[PDB]
Amino acid sequence: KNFVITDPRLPDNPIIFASDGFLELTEYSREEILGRNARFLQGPETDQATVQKIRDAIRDQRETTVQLINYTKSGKKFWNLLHLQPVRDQKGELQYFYGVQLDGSD
Amino acid sequence: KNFVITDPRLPDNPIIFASDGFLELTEYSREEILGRNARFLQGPETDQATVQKIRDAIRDQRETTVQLINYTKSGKKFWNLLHLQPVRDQKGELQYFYGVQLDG
Ligand SMILES: Cc1cc2nc3c(=O)[nH]c(=O)nc-3n(C[C@H](O)[C@H](O)[C@H](O)COP(=O)(O)O)c2cc1C
Ligand SMILES: Cc1cc2nc3c(=O)[nH]c(=O)nc-3n(C[C@H](O)[C@H](O)[C@H](O)COP(=O)(O)O)c2cc1C
Repeated sequence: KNFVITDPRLPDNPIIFASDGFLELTEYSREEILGRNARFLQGPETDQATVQKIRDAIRDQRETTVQLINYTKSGKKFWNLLHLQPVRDQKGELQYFYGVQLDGSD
Repeated sequence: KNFVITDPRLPDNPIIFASDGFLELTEYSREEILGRNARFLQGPETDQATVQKIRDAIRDQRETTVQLINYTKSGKKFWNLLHLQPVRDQKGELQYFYGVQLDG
C-alpha cells in the first residue's frame, strides 16, 4: 500500500519514488516529497532512540522493522510501522533503499 | 510487501524494480527479472481476457485491480491479486507504473 524508494548514492538519501498510498497517508503531494529525506515525517513525540536505530540500520545496510511516531503534513500524529530494506546492484554496491509504512492507528 | 515498478517508456514496459517479497512470491532472483516484462509470469492456465484487461488499463494509463493465474520460477501456480497504478512526472507525462501483488 504505502511504500517509498530512496537513492543512497545521492546526497542525504532522498526519496525518488512514492506510492499513492504514501501520499494519502502523509497528506503530502508527490511534488512536495521527491528529493527530500524521509525524516520530515518525524516530530515532537518521535523517540530519538528509535531514530538512532534506523540511522544505524541504514549505515549497516540491513533490513529492519521499527515502530515510531510520525506526523502528516497538517501535523496529525500516527504510529508508523516502518520496514526498511536495502537493494544492491549486480556488482554488489548499494543502489536503493525501500520502505513500507503501515499506519497503526485503530 | 510484494511490489514492482515498471517503466512504460522503455521497450516492452520492463520491470525496473522489485521488492524482496515479490522475489519470494515468484521464486525469481532480482537479476533474473530486471529488464523483463512481467508477462513471463503467465502460462497455460492464465485467462487471456484478464491479460487484455491489463493491456487496456496500461494503454489508457489508468489504475486497475485484477486477479490472474501466474507461475513461479519452479512452475507452481498461484493467483496473483494484482493492483496497477500509473505514476506521472511533474510535467504530467506518464513515467512509471507500479504493481502490488498478493498471493491468496
Ligand atoms: C526507504 C526509507 C524510508 C524511510 N521512511 C521513513 C518513514 O516513513 N518515517 C520516518 O520517520 N523515517 C523514515 N526513514 C528514515 C529517515 O530517512 C532517516 O533515515 C532517519 O531519520 C535516521 O536518519 P537521521 O538520524 O539522519 O535522521 C526512511 C528511510 C529510508 C531509507
Ligand atoms: C507495474 C506492472 C506490474 C505487472 N505485474 C504483473 C504480474 O505480476 N503478473 C502478470 O501476469 N502480469 C503483470 N503485469 C502485466 C504484463 O506486464 C503485461 O502488461 C500484460 O501481460 C499485458 O500485456 P501483453 O498482452 O503484451 O502481454 C504487470 C504490468 C505492470 C505495468
